[PDB]
Amino acid sequence: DHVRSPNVSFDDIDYNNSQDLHNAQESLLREQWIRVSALKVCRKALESCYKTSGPNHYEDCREIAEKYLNMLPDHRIQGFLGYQKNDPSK
Amino acid sequence: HHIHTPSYIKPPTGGWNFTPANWKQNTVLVLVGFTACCVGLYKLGEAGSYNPKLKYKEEELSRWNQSAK
Amino acid sequence: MLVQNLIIFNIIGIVLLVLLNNNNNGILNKKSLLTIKNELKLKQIGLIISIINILIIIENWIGFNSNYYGFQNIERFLNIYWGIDGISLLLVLLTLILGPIAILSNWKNLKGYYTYYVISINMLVILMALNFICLDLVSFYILFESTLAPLFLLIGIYGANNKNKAAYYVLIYTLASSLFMLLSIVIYYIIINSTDYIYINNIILSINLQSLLFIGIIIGIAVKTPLMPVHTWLPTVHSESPLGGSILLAGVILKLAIYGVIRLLLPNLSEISMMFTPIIYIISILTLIYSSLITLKQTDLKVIIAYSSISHLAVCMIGIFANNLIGINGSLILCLAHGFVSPALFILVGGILYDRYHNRLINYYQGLSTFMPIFSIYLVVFSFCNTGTPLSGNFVGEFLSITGAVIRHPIIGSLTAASVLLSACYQMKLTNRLTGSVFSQYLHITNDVTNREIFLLNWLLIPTIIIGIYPSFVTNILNLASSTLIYSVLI
Amino acid sequence: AFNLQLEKEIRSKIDSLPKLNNVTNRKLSLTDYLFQNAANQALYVDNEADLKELDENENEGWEKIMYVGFVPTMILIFAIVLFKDDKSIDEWAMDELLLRLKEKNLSDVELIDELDKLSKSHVGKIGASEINKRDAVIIERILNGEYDQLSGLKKKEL
Amino acid sequence: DHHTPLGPAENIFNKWNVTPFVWLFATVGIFQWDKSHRESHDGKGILDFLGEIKVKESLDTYFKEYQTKVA
Amino acid sequence: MILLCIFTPFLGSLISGFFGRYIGVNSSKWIVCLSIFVSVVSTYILFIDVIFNEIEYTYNIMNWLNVEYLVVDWSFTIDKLSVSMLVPVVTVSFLVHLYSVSYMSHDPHQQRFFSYLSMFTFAMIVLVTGDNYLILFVGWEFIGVASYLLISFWFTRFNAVKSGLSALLINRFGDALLVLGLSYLVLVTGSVNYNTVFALGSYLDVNMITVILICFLVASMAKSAQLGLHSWLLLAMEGPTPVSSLLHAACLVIAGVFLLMRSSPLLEYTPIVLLLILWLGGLSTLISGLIAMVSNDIKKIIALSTMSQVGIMMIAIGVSCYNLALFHLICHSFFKALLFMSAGSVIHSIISEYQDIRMYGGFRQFIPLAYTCIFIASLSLMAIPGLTGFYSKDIIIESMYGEYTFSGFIIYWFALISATCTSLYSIRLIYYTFLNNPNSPKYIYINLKENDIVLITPMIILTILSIFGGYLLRDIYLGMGSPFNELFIHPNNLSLIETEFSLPSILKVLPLITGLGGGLILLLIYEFNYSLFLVYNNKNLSKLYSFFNQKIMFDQLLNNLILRSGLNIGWLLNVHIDRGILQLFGPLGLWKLSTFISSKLNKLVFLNIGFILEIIVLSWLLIVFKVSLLKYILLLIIFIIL
Ligand SMILES: CCCCCCCCCCCCCCCCCC(=O)OC[C@H](COP(=O)(O)OCCN)OC(=O)CCCCCCCCCCCCCCCCC
Ligand SMILES: CCCCCCCCCCCC(=O)OC[C@H](COP(=O)(O)OCC[N+](C)(C)C)OC(=O)CCCCCCCCCCC
Ligand SMILES: CCCCCCCCCCCC(=O)OC[C@H](COP(=O)(O)OCC[N+](C)(C)C)OC(=O)CCCCCCCCCCC
Ligand SMILES: CCCCCCCCCCCC(=O)OC[C@H](COP(=O)(O)OCC[N+](C)(C)C)OC(=O)CCCCCCCCCCC
Ligand SMILES: CCCCCCCCCCCC(=O)OC[C@H](COP(=O)(O)OCC[N+](C)(C)C)OC(=O)CCCCCCCCCCC
Repeated sequence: DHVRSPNVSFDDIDYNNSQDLHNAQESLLREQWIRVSALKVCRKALESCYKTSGPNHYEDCREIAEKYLNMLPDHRIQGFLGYQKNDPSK
Repeated sequence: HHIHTPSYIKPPTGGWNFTPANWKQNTVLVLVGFTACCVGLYKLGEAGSYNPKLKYKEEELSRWNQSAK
Repeated sequence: MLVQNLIIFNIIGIVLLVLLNNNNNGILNKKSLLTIKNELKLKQIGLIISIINILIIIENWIGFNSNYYGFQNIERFLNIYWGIDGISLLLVLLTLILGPIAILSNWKNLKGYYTYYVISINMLVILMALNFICLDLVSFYILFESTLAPLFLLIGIYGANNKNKAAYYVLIYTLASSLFMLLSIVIYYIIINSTDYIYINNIILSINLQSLLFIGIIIGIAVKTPLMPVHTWLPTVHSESPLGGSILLAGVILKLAIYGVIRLLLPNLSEISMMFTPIIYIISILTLIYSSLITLKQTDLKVIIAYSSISHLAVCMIGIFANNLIGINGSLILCLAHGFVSPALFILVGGILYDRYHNRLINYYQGLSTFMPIFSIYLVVFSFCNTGTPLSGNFVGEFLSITGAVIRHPIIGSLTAASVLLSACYQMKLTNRLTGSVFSQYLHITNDVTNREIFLLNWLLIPTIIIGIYPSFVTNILNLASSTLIYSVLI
Repeated sequence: AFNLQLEKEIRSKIDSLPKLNNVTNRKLSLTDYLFQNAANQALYVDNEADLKELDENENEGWEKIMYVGFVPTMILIFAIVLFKDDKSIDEWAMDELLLRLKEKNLSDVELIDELDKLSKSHVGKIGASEINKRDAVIIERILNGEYDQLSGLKKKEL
Repeated sequence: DHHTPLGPAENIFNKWNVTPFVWLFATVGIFQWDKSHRESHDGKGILDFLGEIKVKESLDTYFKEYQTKVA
Repeated sequence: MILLCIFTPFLGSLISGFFGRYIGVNSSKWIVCLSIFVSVVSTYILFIDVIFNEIEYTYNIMNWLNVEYLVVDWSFTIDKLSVSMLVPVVTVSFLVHLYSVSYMSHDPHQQRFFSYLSMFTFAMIVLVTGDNYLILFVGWEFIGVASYLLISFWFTRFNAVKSGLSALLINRFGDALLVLGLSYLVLVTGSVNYNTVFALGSYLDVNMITVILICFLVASMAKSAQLGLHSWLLLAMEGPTPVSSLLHAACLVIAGVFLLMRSSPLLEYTPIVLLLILWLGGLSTLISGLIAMVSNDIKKIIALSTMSQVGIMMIAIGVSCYNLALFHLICHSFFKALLFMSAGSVIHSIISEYQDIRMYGGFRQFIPLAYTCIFIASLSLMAIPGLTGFYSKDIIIESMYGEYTFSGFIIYWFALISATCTSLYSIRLIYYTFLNNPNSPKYIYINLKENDIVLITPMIILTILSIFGGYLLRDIYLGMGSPFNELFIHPNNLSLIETEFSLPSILKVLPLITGLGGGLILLLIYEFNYSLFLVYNNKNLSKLYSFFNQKIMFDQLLNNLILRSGLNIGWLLNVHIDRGILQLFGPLGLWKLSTFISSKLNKLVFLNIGFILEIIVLSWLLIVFKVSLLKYILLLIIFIIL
């Protein structure tokens, strides 16, 4: 039916086991589309708030717009090759 | 008047003052079709249209910011 | 069993068309039923087979999952692994559809040897289709150069006056360049001991060895898709090649290079792609600007469209090398959109006008809307589609590619917007001239568009509009697959 | 309908008026194109050719193939894209966010009440659209905080 | 007077005008057929019979079998 | 009632386009007029609900783009600003359609003219009803496609086929920048929806805001025929008069101003763009009013009149008084549409069908109805108090001095010159065609009559709206404190109070005093003292006349120096690159090198024992030499090839 995301961080696996490495790539992707969807819902509130408030949209939608701009830069598909082929700890 | 060779040139619009012999017969045949289409647009239009300022009341929005604050 | 069915069926079909025709050579004069009506009973078999190949992919389409990550329908045939993912599904689907239209385009404008022509078209279509469903660099190369053998002979046998000049150009430009890709494919086979996609996607190479591999592969790509300054072969080939060859060449073959970027560069040379991306933009944007100014000062009818295809293939490369889903998805949609509008233009220019008046000089023709109104209607519509009109599929590809470039590089990527203005100049100047002023005094009044020629245009126009109005038929499939190519670390 | 005796009638008419340029009952079958003897195959060429030599681009042989083979194929492509029960990845994510919202707020009755009223065709349409539905609580919960474990998939910092 | 005569009588329901509407009418009915068929079969569309999307569990086996051979 | 207002013209446009052959000519014109009439009624119903009862409509059809965060839907919202654009467009277009039934009665192609004419109306309706910037772009492009067909309608006329291409290409230059601006909207904000984007105006950086709106401004310059991109405006007269009666009143011309008005939430927080908008208007108003006074064509003068009157809407935007510009846009759609139709009836009435105003004279008694429509329109165009022009045009000029800035003061004189020039060339046009001694052959006058009732009905309807409409609709837009949040005016930019209170009495009458005095002074000189206006005597006055008559030479500078130069760059690439170095470094160059080398080699293959003996002995030197000297032998071996 609705198959879930097999949460597997790259740091737990050895890339030699190809079946595991596939899981860590798929899991990182499926957690990135959820963030984009949560961006759409957040922006779906900003549109409704802006219209209903009218002239008040600078105060009745202040936090919603502020959160949307804060989350915009990093709520987009980034891919797994960025974190698979890099180790941030070094 | 003159000859414009409309014998073989048969565009979708006729061209060079073209009017078919049975133009009255097809005239209502389109009014019947066109009027039905507009009725479809009025039935589709009213069913699906909405007011974007009334879908969400003011109380619901006044709490959304408190969640995202 | 897709590939196993696909190769075996065509191999069976090729033998069937070989047996029926070449049985009557013998010592006897060719009094035969099969060749009656210009080999009508041997053309129809060839047209049926190209339609059937479309039914083979559809059988495997209904099982395709749009949500599972990785290659699907993984099969081992001829000791080669064949797989289909989101990107390979639409390019195979597009390739097979252009099969029947390539055959049907040359249905009654050949002087002879229709059996040879039919088999050559099918072999080009199948080999192109098989090229998107391989799973190693070596097998990618084999189906990337096997097309030269039928393509070199098709142009020479069924060409225009300068076919000798063009037959060399297609054979040598695509071999003296793709060989530089063989070196880079071989280097992978030496240091990794396998060319399989999934095996080499996970291996990082030194900073220098990625550059040496990128150059060797970009050389074989910058030639296959005409990119300045090695673009000087396609306009000659398009002018001389037959209508079936021109449809397949700019419809599928030039899109192999866009797909070649997806398989050979982005995943396994991911770091060096970011280093080369500013270089690609300078090369691509100047290709867009020059190939649209050059088109202004052209004279030949089919050459004019040839340079038009180059500009809309520079937009694809700009979009695909963007490091975001917006650029990558639009680049792929534009390839699909350009897979129908570009073949359609060659039918109007080199398949209807040339097949009646037998000339390709833009000076003769003007005011064709006076006695060829149906030809003008499809001339104007396919002209506005080719320029990036919003209701067409070109716009969706051209908007997302331009927007995708701006996200990657907002400064130089802004120049990608020149495609919006430049594509309007050279294109409408052709459409304005061909449908303007009094009917030309050099052309006698002849038959208007026939049923066969109308059919091709209607079935090359509808997919373009459908993608333009509602591209979610295409975007939804690609969204998972296109998200894998992106390389970025955000902290 | 090969009718060899009728076939010689056509060639006879050619011989009746040998000069040139100064059919309704004609057909064949698939089995005729293969096993007919050279005597018959030789003659049918003559009758067919000089009938043409007497003289608007119709009956070219492609009509019964493209309209029967190719056109239904494109309809099938049209049918598949529109009516395939496939979740796109973005659509799958939209469903998943609600499911992860349902589990993490089992103490929130109003969210659970509204989720059950969100039909299969109302899942990804959360917004001020034509559809008449109550989803204000759903939007509020999503604005409250994140509902993903992405930071749990990256175990290393700078 | 201009005295321009009328042209030949035309059939507005000719072969080239009816077909576009037939494609339009066919799609709407099939769309409405599919709209109902989902509720009466729990969200499964009219193409339920021709096949179904393959599951992830089945496909991962082919990938694992194929990734062992390549290694 | 929303979906009926938008797509009805599209249905009417298609009926004549494809079924037109089967439904004749006369029965095909009235069906197209029928489809527009439905839309006119539906707009007023919406206008009643939207402006007065504050109800908004939105019909979301289906999604269009779903690429990650970027979502764009085929939706069409109808809010207050949208309806205030539907009133000029849909109402005039019906009158243009009603006018065109009897104007184009003699044209052999009538089933095709009304197919594009209504398609134009639908293309504009989509523009002013899209609820995201991309749907606006779908409409924005299709004004050009519809205009390209209509301007080049008579495709057998060379000056008209070329004129369509000029109108299509210059707009694409504007559309090239609009696409770039749309991209920066997706980059900075992530969406192109009006709701999402406008809600962020106060939180986005100025430079990012400036970059987008500069692109919108360049896009608008092409459509509103402002300075630097106004060559296409006058070249568009090659189309039929109804085309000019529709494009230059409530259509393609005005579409630049609407885009800038829609972007008021973004435009406010960038003072630098509002300065550029203000200065384009002042120059375009000043220049057009000067060119119009020495032009000698009835349609060129009116065409130049629109460019001056559109520029007045630009300066009203530059002072953040968006309400004034929108109101003057609605008014101008009626006393400028009426001018074209009446002028299109003067040309039709005369049997020689001249268009030069120097072949007219003494027509007032012969065609008094067409004169009366022009005279009422001309006074309204001159902003005479009491008429629609006064309630809209004067207040914009009032506020040029009402901002009390240096830039505001300079543009005030440019407006004031154009306010007077509007009063000067308007009198010139009427005097040259209605109060002058006859120039045409006497045979024309004994056949110079009026037209039928169908051609007369629209002009009377527009004539009434050119008197009363400005007064009735003033308080909706220009009222004090009227709620019009669809157009954002920042609190620091509300200078409407100072404009209506701090202007001395002299300014409130100055445009009229110079307009009435200047017109009468010119009227006497034209009548009793015409010897002065033969400009061939004073070489300074001959050079001046020949300068503005050629439209500031901008047509000559654009054609001879940019298009001619631009085409030459394409020739240089074709010669020195495409057929040049890339052919020397290609098949032609490599044929020479191969022929050179293969010529040297074929000499070596010749049966000789002594020849093959020396090379065998020569190769023994490879063993002797230290292998550090291989590169030198390689260099020498190449030398011997030569
Ligand atoms: C030139 C030759 C003629 C051939 C080409 C003619 C032009 C093509 C016209 C049709 C274009 C094909 C697109 C129609 C197919 C319907 C697309 C669709 O799937 O709609 C999706 C919509 C929302 O998606 P979802 O919630 O996921 O539900 C679908 C699940 N199966 O689900 C729905 O609710 C269905 C909504 C159907 C809406 C009716 C379709 C309206 C199409 C006309 C308006 C196009 C948009 C407006 C553009 C006009 C110019 C501004
Ligand atoms: C929002 C998007 C809406 C799109 C739908 C618009 C419906 C209108 C279609 C009517 C077609 C028509 O009339 O073309 C057919 C007519 C026929 O000739 P005629 O002019 O009647 O004169 C007839 C006398 N001849 C024979 C001397 C011409 O013209 C032509 O062959 C003129 C050539 C240019 C046609 C350009 C068509 C562009 C279509 C739209 C491109 C996007
Ligand atoms: C997809 C996998 C395909 C694999 C099988 C390929 C079979 C090839 C045909 C063999 C039979 C044959 O040579 O026959 C010749 C056939 C048919 O000639 P015809 O015009 O009917 O002869 C009629 C003669 N009259 C007129 C006198 C009666 O023409 C061909 O040469 C076309 C196909 C091959 C062209 C290019 C070959 C080079 C291939 C290089 C590596 C790909
Ligand atoms: C009342 C409800 C509305 C009525 C209108 C419905 C009309 C349906 C079609 C009937 C007429 C017909 O099929 O014309 C099709 C025409 C005419 O060519 P033909 O048909 O081959 O005839 C000529 C051949 N002859 C001589 C053998 C008879 O082809 C075309 O070039 C169509 C060009 C398409 C232009 C628009 C493209 C879409 C872009 C915009 C997307 C939004
Ligand atoms: C690194 C980037 C790689 C790009 C692709 C390679 C360059 C393109 C060359 C195509 C030439 C062609 O096609 O040869 C065609 C040409 C000439 O043409 P023709 O038919 O005689 O017409 C001309 C007729 N005249 C001259 C009588 C008027 O023949 C030759 O000169 C044959 C020798 C070709 C040498 C190929 C060397 C390749 C080296 C590549 C590595 C640097």
